[PDB]
Amino acid sequence: VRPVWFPGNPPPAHLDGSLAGDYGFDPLFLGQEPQTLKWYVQAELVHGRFAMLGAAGIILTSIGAKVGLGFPEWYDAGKVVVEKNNIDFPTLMVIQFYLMGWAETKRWYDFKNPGSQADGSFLGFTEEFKGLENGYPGGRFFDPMGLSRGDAAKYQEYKQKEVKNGRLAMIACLGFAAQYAATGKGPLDNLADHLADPNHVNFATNGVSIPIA
Amino acid sequence: RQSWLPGSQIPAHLDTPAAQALAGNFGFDPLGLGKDPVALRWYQQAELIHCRTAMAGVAGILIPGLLTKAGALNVPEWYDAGKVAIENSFAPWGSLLAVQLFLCGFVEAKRWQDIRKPGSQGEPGSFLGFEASLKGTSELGYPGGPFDPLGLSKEADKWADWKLKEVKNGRLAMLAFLGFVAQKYATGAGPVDNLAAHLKDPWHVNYATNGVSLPFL
Amino acid sequence: SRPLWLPGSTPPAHLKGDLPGDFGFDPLGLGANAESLKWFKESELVHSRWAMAAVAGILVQEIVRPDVFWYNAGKEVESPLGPLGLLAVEFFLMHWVEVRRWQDLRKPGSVDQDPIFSQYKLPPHEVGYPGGVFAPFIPGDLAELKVKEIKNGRLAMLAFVGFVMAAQVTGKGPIAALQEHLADPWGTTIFSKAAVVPGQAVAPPCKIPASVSYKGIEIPTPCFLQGLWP
Amino acid sequence: KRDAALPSWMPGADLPGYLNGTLPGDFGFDPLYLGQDPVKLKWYAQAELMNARFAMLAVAGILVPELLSNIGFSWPGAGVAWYDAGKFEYFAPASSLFGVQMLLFAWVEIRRYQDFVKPGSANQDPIFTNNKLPDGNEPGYPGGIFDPFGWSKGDIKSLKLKEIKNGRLAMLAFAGFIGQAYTTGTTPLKNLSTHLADPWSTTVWQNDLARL
Ligand code: CHL
Ligand code: CHL
Ligand code: CHL
Ligand code: CLA
Ligand code: CLA
Ligand SMILES: CC(/C=C/C=C(C)/C=C/[C@@]12O[C@]1(C)C[C@@H](O)CC2(C)C)=C\C=C\C=C(C)\C=C\C=C(C)\C=C\[C@@]12O[C@]1(C)C[C@@H](O)CC2(C)C
Repeated sequence: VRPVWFPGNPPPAHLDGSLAGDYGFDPLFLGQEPQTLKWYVQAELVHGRFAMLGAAGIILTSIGAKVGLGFPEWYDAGKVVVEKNNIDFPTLMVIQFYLMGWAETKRWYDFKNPGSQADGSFLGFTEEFKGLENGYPGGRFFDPMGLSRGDAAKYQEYKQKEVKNGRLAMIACLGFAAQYAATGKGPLDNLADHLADPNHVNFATNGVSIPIA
Repeated sequence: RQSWLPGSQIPAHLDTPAAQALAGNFGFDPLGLGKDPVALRWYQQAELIHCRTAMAGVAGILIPGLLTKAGALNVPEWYDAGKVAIENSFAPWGSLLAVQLFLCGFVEAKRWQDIRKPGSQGEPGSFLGFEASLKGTSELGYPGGPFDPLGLSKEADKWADWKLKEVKNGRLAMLAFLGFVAQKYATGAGPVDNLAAHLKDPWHVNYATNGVSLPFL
Repeated sequence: SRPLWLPGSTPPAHLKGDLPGDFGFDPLGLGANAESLKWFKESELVHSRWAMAAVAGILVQEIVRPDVFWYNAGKEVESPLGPLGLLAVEFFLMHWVEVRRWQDLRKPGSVDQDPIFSQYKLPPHEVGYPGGVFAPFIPGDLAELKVKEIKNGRLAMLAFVGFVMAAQVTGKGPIAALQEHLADPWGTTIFSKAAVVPGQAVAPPCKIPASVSYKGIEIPTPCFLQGLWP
Repeated sequence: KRDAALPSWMPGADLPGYLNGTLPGDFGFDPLYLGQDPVKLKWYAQAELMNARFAMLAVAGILVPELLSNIGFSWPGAGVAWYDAGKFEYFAPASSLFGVQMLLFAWVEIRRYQDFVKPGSANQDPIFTNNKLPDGNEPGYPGGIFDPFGWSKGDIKSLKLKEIKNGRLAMLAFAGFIGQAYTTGTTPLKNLSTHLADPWSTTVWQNDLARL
């Protein structure tokens, strides 16, 4: 019925299409156990959401570099920001783990005991941390515009859109790393080269990806 | 039901009515040291003595430290005061400590026998008529009587509130002293001097840059 | 049944024409939630009302005071009250006005009474449409007037954004830019000064200075999203 | 749960039930819920009066002496900043005066506390037993010899409200003296003159930005 990653192959039993972005792709049966599948569903969303922020940030700053606004490449921004602004790297790293540790520990114990973070313990907030589904916090803090509290049909459509752009972003972030390692240039520097001579400038001719070439 | 970590499973032994009668019970016992009811009764006394001793000691390091900086006093660093005091002293530190162990040992011994047999120090004739006031109260670790001159423990409404304040300030004081010890080795300066340095440049003067705490970085 | 932004289309379910200026335009469904629409209703009026006043001011400034560029009016203006003296009055006065308006949005009918004078009070009204002292004179039907207000207001909001991007690109005022368009309409469109094709991208230069020196301090003055310009 | 008829610090805001207008100056202001417990709120009620009444005296004792000096009135203590009165030399050393202060205050304060603990129990003169305060006095409002002019016999409720309003403003003023003196480095009335000289360019934003 519903489309699958490999046309003609029946989907796995444990993937019934209820989840967003379900194409029955689980060749290694990593999520056969129902409780483990909940953990990975949220792991995919967190991975996808971070990748979308990463890809958008890398793309935008790369446009700034090409246009000449002075932005550094994503693989040099860390060094430039610290030196130019005179920031102690170990202090910045520690601050990150306090803020991430607090925010991400709360997400951890909401997964273990759903609704536990909405008991008013944290500064008296009792409804912004209740959670709607697994991986979808909802609420008037994480969803201020209430797009998850309006139409039910369109909210399900967005869940499909979120996961697929997340998976695409995850692949893109792997492309940025692989392209930098093979080429040593920025993302849009590679795109400009390909558009110049697509036939003679690509991975099959970089001298790295296909060593036998 | 306040807990140190929302959404975690409170240990069963800490949810019993006897356990919840203890001040400062936030369900924090990950290592299960209080599973045995007899042990928890003993560890509660240890916390109270550590709490009260730490508060007195920290007050003796912090308040003199601030007044010394303000210029109202001249007291050496808490880690030097021992050497300074013994110089202009009537006794060597060996004699001073030996007396301390007799007096503290005698007083501690009476407290010890009350933990084993609550109210047993009011044995008629045991002391020179003063045993009557050494019976303590119905709650272990809260002697009262001569130890409560102002009678602040006779107000039932405020009783639970008072005990919570003591344990909270006591736990904070215990951590403060551990910070004094760690900050002396880490920074080689006084507690108040460390605070002054942090406030001057918080983002560059902290444990992340002291060159000790994070050896890998 | 009523005119729509795209004739022949079906308006979203949450839009039914009750509000003024309701032409059924909500492709993203931001107004689906009832409470969210109530807040977004207030912000549209406030945004539009500010824009209409701002757009009118910029046009009047250029006619009355052609030399001064409305973009540079921040530093050009000189007054005895000084920079921080003006800001202090603005902050406290705006904080009072905005909080009272905000309170009515949360709990309507609670901030109608005049604090100082007891006798004066605001008659019952709808959120975002205060009456009484604020509306001494009404030309005609309110229902028609509300539609007129939003339609002019929505146009003004677009108009102001036009001033900013035209000011940043052409480095001129609104009327001055228009005179340039009438002089050479073919050679002055955004298409005739910018273009991007595979392999090449040409964008106009930001004509606003990178930084502004104002009374011993440097104020950054960046062109809005200059890196994504066509 | 607080009724809407009572004055509110923030019109149209829900306010705590336990602030029901009994105390003077009850505008329902308690965002931190400090006074939620009735026992604690009983203590805080007296603390506000004590901190307020001393503040009113202190502020009066910091402005009037400086105001007279500017007018030209001459007395040996003239021209001394409120934060330099301690250094000034008097007929007796500061330590001796301090010792007398605590002994005198120990008697009156414990007398005041005894009434608070058990109202009406400290209304009799220990020496001249004939003397006595009226039996209807409440904690914080002794009356009797403390009200020789009988003002308390009038609209008492309004007077209590007026006292706390002036008192609360006085407490804020004293905090202004410490903040202003610590920052500006000059006497309070000097700061007012500077502000009146150029109100627009003499805000705390102007003053503090210049320093850093
Ligand atoms: C017995 C001690 C004890 C321990 C070990 C913990 C441990 C924890 N508590 Mg805590 N609690 C403890 C006692 C208590 N907790 C609580 C109530 C809570 C709540 C309500 C919550 C926690 C949470 C947490 C977790 C935070 C994880 C993290 O990354 O934090 C990172 C830590 C911080 C961000 C704060 C500390 C930062 C830094 C060390 C101090 C900086 C101070 C400066 C003034 C900073 C100024 C900076 C400004 C100026 C820019 C962690 C497992 C949170 C959690 O994860 O819940 C699921 C949580 O929500 N605890 C109470 C009150 C009943 C306690 C009473 O004793
Ligand atoms: C609706 C408000 C508003 C807008 C849209 C502008 C817009 C502009 N001003 Mg103007 N101003 C505004 C209000 C004011 N300006 C000034 C004073 C100035 C000066 C002195 C200068 C400008 C300049 C400019 C231009 C470039 C600004 C820039 O890139 O800043 C980049 C961004 C910043 C500098 C900071 C951005 C702040 C942030 C958006 C809001 C911060 C909120 C506050 C923390 C909240 C507290 C304050 C209170 C009032 C709410 C631009 C046309 C410059 C110019 O002429 O360039 C050619 C210039 O030199 N403005 C005052 C008087 C105090 C204002 C009062 O409301
Ligand atoms: C409401 C209570 C209260 C407050 C807020 C102050 C506030 C102040 N008193 Mg004052 N006092 C108060 C009650 C009293 N004072 C004094 C007696 C003094 C004296 C004798 C002095 C002050 C001084 C000071 C200042 C301390 C800061 C400073 O410059 O240190 C720096 C300190 C100095 C430069 C003084 C150095 C010489 C001095 C003889 C050394 C000994 C000082 C004492 C330790 C001060 C003890 C004050 C305590 C009891 C409040 C400050 C303005 C000092 C002052 O006016 O400095 C300009 C000062 O010398 N107060 C008495 C006793 C009658 C009080 C009784 O309640
Ligand atoms: C959003 C509104 C707004 C803002 C922020 C500004 C800002 C500015 N205008 Mg502009 N202006 C506006 C609207 C605005 N104008 C409108 C609608 C008109 C048409 C009437 C004008 C007509 C105008 C002229 C003719 C001039 C300016 C000038 C100026 C500059 C100096 C102002 C000054 O010195 O005032 C000093 C202030 C006073 C003398 C007292 C003003 C008291 C007013 C009238 C009270 C109004 C209260 C009322 C409730 C407001 C309702 C609308 C509001 C909520 C938006 C400054 C950049 C000057 C300039 O170009 O300088 C380079 C200049 O010459 N403006
Ligand atoms: C009783 C209240 C009160 C009053 C009337 C003043 C008056 C003054 N203060 Mg002071 N101040 C106060 C409280 C007060 N202050 C408090 C509580 C603090 C501690 C935070 C300070 C800290 C302070 C500093 C650091 C400075 C001043 C300065 C000033 C001047 C005005 C310019 C300024 O920056 O103000 C800033 C002051 C405030 C924003 C006050 C906020 C808090 C009060 C309680 C608000 C009351 C509002 C209410 C409607 C009543 C208004 C007054 C009333 C008589 C009508 C002026 C002489 C400046 C000066 O000396 O310039 C030469 C200056 O540098 N004040
Ligand atoms: C008593 C004390 C300090 C006393 C200090 C004194 C007298 C100082 C005196 C002096 O300084 C003066 C005044 C002046 C100086 O000149 C001289 C000296 C002499 C130096 C500190 C205790 C300090 C005690 C500390 C820090 C104890 C911390 C315990 C922790 C964190 C336990 C945690 C858990 O056990 C739980 C609760 C439950 C389990 O399930 C899980 C785990 C995690 C195992």
